[PDB]
Amino acid sequence: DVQLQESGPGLVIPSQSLSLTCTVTGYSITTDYAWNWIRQFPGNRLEWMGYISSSGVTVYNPSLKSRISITRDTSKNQFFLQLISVTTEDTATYYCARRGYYRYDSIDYWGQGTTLTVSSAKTTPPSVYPLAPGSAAQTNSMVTLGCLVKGYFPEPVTVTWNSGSLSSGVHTFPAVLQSDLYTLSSSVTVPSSTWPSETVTCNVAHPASSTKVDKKIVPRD
Amino acid sequence: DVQLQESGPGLVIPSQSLSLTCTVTGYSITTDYAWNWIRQFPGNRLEWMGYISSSGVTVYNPSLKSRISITRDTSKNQFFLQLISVTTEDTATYYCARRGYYRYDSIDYWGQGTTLTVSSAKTTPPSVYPLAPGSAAQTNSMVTLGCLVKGYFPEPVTVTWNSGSLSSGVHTFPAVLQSDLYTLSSSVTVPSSTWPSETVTCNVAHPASSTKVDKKIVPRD
Amino acid sequence: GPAVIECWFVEDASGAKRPGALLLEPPPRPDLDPELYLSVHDPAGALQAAFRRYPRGAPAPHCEMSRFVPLPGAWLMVSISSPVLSLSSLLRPQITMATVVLTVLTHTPAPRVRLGQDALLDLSFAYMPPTSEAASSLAPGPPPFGLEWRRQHLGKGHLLLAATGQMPAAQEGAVAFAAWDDDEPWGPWTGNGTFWLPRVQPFQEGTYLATIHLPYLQGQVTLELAVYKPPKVSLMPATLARAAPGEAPPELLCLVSHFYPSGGLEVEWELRGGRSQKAEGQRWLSALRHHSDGSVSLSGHLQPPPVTTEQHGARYACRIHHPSLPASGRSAEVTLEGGLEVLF
Amino acid sequence: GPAVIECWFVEDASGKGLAKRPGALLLPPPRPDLDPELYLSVHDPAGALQAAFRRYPRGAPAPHCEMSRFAWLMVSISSPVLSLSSLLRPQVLITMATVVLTVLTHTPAPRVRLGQDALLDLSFAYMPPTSEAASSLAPGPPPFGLEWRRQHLGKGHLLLAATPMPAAQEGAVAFAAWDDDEPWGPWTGNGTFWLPRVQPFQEGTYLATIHLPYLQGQVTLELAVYKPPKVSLMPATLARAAPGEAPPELLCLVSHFYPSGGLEVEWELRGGGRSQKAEGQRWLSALRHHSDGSVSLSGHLQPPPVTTEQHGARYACRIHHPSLPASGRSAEVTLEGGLEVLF
Amino acid sequence: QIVLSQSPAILSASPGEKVTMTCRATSSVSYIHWYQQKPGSSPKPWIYATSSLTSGVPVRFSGSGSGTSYSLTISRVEAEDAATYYCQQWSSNPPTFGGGTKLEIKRADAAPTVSIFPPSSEQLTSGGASVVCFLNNFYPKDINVKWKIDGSERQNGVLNSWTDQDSKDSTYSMSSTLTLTKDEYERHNSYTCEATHKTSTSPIVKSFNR
Amino acid sequence: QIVLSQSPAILSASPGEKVTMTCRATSSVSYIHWYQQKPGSSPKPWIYATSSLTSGVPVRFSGSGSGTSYSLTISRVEAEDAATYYCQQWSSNPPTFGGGTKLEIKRADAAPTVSIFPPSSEQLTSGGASVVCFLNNFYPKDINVKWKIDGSERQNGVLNSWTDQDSKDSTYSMSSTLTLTKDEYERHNSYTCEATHKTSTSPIVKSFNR
Ligand SMILES: *[C@@H]1O[C@H](CO)[C@@H](O)[C@H](O)[C@H]1NC(C)=O
Ligand SMILES: *[C@@H]1O[C@H](CO)[C@@H](O)[C@H](O)[C@H]1NC(C)=O
Repeated sequence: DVQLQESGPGLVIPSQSLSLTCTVTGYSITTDYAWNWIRQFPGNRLEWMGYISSSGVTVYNPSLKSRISITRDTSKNQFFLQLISVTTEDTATYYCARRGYYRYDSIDYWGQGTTLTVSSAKTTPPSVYPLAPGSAAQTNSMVTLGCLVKGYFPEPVTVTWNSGSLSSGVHTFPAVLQSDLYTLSSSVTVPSSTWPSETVTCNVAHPASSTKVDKKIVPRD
Repeated sequence: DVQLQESGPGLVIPSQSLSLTCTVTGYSITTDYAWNWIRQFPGNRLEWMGYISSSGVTVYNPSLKSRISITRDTSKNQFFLQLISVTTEDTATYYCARRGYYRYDSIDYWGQGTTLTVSSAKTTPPSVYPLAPGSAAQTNSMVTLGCLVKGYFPEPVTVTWNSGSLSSGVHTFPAVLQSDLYTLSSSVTVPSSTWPSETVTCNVAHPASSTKVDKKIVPRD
Repeated sequence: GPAVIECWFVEDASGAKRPGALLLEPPPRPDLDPELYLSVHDPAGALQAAFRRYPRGAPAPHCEMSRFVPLPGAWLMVSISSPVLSLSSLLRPQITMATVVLTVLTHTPAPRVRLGQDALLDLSFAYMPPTSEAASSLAPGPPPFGLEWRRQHLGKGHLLLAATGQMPAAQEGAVAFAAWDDDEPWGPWTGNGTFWLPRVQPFQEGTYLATIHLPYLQGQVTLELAVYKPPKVSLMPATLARAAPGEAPPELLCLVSHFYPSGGLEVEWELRGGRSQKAEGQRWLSALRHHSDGSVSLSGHLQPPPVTTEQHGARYACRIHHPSLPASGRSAEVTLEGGLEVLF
Repeated sequence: GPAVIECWFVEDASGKGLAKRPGALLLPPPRPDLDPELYLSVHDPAGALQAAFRRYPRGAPAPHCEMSRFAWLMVSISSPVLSLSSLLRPQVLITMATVVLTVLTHTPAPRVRLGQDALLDLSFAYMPPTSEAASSLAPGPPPFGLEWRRQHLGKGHLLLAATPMPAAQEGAVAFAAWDDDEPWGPWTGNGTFWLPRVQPFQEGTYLATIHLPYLQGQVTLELAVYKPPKVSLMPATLARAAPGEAPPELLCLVSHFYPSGGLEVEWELRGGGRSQKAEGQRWLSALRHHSDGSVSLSGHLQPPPVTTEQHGARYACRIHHPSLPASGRSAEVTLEGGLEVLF
Repeated sequence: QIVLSQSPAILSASPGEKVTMTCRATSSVSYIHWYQQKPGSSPKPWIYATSSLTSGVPVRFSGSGSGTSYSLTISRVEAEDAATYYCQQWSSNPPTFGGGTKLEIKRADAAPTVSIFPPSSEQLTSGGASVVCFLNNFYPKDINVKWKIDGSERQNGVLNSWTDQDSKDSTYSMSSTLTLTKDEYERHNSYTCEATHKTSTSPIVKSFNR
Repeated sequence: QIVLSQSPAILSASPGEKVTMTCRATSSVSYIHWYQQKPGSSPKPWIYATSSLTSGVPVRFSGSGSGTSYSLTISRVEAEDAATYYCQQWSSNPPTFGGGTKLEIKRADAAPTVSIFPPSSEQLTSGGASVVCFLNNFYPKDINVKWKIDGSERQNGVLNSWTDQDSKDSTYSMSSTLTLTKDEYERHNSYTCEATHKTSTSPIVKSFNR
């Protein structure tokens, strides 16, 4: 299956050093296939960074050589990315990926990616608020609900309705910046017969600050 | 003081090999600087071929490495260019040139250039015809004369009037290629009071055919 | 900055020192012989830019020349030391004029890192190759270089990191970064070199020698890494283990926890009400308790006079000054509210 | 070109003659007459061995092909069109193999005219193992060496080489370069050899060697030189004899040709009719060696006295040589005027 | 450094047209590989070796090109193909990518389903009050949302987000959010979320505080 | 392979004007060198190290630039400056040149002086006859030549060429050559050389067959 898993803090202070980690399973990083690091800036501009080559031997982008160091842990099947003296221009989505040793070989396997921003920050957990329609609202045979998420910074947030049981009719909007806090909202549409009775709860997780809360939508008397 | 002079055959049969030589005076090719070969295609597109260094080391354009060879002869203070298995696309004027070993160095000395043609050829010597004013001319205070050089292959053929004595009022027009033959004309302008007196000779030389003919411009009968 | 640098030439094979000048019709000054009075030519630009970026009106930096001998014409090595920068340069002659071949520079020779944080040593370098190198080079370009980092243990050299085809040694989690600024075929080349040390402990402070290995050339710079840590200060009273109240005179203990430099730590006692006033009573300091994380701790003991009614609501305080603290120091206090019956 | 190649797997060691068994190269039909170890399904990622068969001339015969133990297998394919050498690595049943190195020439038997320049052209393709890319910081095509040697009983004679040129003999120049310098994949390159003004002493067998790290590729070329002779006919006589005693005797001069063997002179009398091979005593002179290696030769013929019926006819010597067309060259002198009086 | 340039940048197509984007390199390149990336997920390997499909990619995709010019073709576009495609080479030392080419799907114009929401009880206990407004499933991407409180469109305290494009509906969605202070929230009674679309004129939805 | 690009293909200017030509690189380079090339001559080194003038270059020339954008400036265009200028870098393995920038010089319009010449007596002996017409010293470049054999126009067998310009006159010259065969030349008598310029209309010069 040869999967890859990025692991990072998501937040780093300027002029400090970041350390990312890629854990691969179902394949050993010492047999073949150079293991790379690729980041995507805001605006969707890919940039290759470097790789460790199954037997050590690091090869880097010439523009980053004075700032990049890639290592690997043979015992744990992990390899790492290190960037020194980061700046606001370094915030991006970082991917680790596999690539063969021949010209017809492509970057055949990618990780899920970790968001990483660089700011003065002070990471804050979010505050999840339910969203129910008004008591004097017109009745349609399909009601829509949601839960507002605000008060958090680091970078990413996840929203899952009914722990993934509600997949269709779900709309999760991107976040916006107010001062130093992010804010996004999620939407779910469900038949009117299946509400009051039977749950519909808004599960929200948020790493970095390490929080995961649930919010039940109900009243609005 | 320091000069470069290219030489060699102006015509080469396709699939054969050309060989040019550069002779340099006022400076030895063993002391310093690189000694280069630059060619200019029809269309004024410069292209760097390679160089030989002051130690005999050679560096080539990656697009020509399988087809080029630059040598040198320190006894005659010459370095040579050898292009193997030439084609029609190799037709250009070739320059030898000098450049230092540092990034702020420019190509500070060039040669005069040597025209090189590649085709099935069949060299022919030109036919120089005088161009005299008509019998019913207004003969004002300005007598324009000329000569027509028609019927030659390899492109060159320089043209002078009175062997440099007639320098002003001269217009040497470029040659046009009809079929496999070239043809050009030259124009010279002298006052009407000094053509029936003194001589106005048209000097033509074709180096590839080894001819150097002179044509005295005489009035018609 | 300045266009001229005074200096002295020493003979390493001793068993002296002559004057000399370095010019970065010139100014004559015939107090030097044309053998130590050098007019420098820096086409790489690393030497001229150093004194161009020099602080305006700063004192003159220390300098010394030596006779360098390349080993696996003449050569003059110039070492310049200053609180602004540390520099090593190689010069080749032909006032006698000379050209600069190799230059190693750092603008932070005294980096001060906070305990437990990451230290970042920075240097740069510039190399101007002779024509013999470009003429002999198949596919010319920047030469390969080595970058080693050592820490002097007051009588022993200890290698930490080395930018490398695999013969390095990485100790204490350190990493080295090094890169030319471009891979152009010609001209002088400039490059960056940095040294990252994680979670610095006071056993890693001292002299750091950074060495640049060019194929036939050497460069060396020195850095003085120093560590600091601010103390955590607290103030609490009472005394002894199973002793009755008042058996011993009332005691105030100002405890300082986890500060490294272990020197120049001054403890002071004040009483703030009725305006402020320096505290009265017997006072002394405990003995240092050395920890494992490098830092230390201390206790200051104060026996004050009995608590009068006029000092109700007034508070006792211990103020502290230390190089790891600003001019105001750090303070701790205890207010005489429900705890004045102990000291009275 | 052909879709399958029949070959022979040869063995040595025993010294009792080359032992050989059948074998084929499939660029899968069942082959019973071939053991499964000799039936190879070749995989050519560099595409040199495969392309040489796709560009093979249509209707051309099957080229000779033999594999030998280098389980490294070395394939040697020979034909008047191409000489190929390939190295295969292993990993009904069919043993799978992969082409690692392929060195190939399309001029195995070049024929050059005396005085002209010879151009020996080869090409090569290299498929590296993953262990080479995995250990290359700043990776790319490896540096190689390309040496040129002319073989003859006596000593190995290296003429030119790719710069690691520390050779350069007889004015020869070597040309070699990868097709690109891309970091990955298999690489391809060319290797040409130039010989200026080829003289007869430069004839022989030429061996081209590719010098890759822990790898060796080799092909052989057979350079041959020729020179069409100049033919002429004229009356002539002996020098150190009695005045007027020797018979007329014609002279056929064969001037400046190199391949001394295979040249025969023949006489005719073109006008009964024209078809009439000349009668009389004939012989051949010795070879006149020139400084350029070519030779010359004289033909003689003592014909019978010319009658009044042979008037208008003419004698002629036909020259045949491998460097000549099937009709050969012919020179004739006419029996009219003063020649009828001499003959 | 070889630079790759993708020409169409963005290209629109109805479900059923043949489309083609191009990737032009500055230098010769042996192979160019393509990657399909939808928003929020990593780029998927789409085709390698110029023209070889990666397992799982529909056969309606195809790659072509040589030397310095390449292309990617969809015989008939599909709603599930709405994403950005990147071409990549590794013929020089630093492998590069193209700027991408987004494939926007054309679709019949559809009106949005709007719905407003009052602030939560846990939010008022904190001190703030945010009223949200969802506009779901409309195709014409351009749309204005005006927060009229008894008339005036109140600003300086509002923010809205957008959905890229649905892989099945081929539609868009918006989410306007007006953040207020509690002192200014309970002092008013009207809260209206006005829309603006190319399908009708007016469509409003409101909620009364009382 | 770094590729240089020059902004205008041809820059037209008048004597005394300050004009700027630019050169843009795909990748960053340290220095850019400029060369002046008049036609039929060798490219002369004009500016080295981005801003330094070669020994002999007039002080009215100046260069600037950094990274990937460089420029060449003439503080005062003069007639002898008419040439083609190339920028050159050597930061990669193959040093490349720009496409060139031809500096054409605007000038007051000038009428040409026409001159016709009959075939040479030595030419008729071979078997051919060429009638030559010369158009000398005109600036507006674009010119038309109508050949009138006796009366009708000859639209076949006409070849001509131009000069590139002039370092002193800033004008141009043209040479039309109506070539014929000796058998198809004696059949007609009059031969007129007509010109058409933007100065005046129709200067005609003709010759009468003996
Ligand atoms: C490292 O290189 C960059 C760009 O080449 C430069 O801006 C920076 O000043 C260098 N570092 C130091 C410490 O000079
Ligand atoms: C190598 O030889 C082949 C033979 O046809 C030719 O096509 C190819 O262009 C050559 N390579 C180079 C770099 O010229």
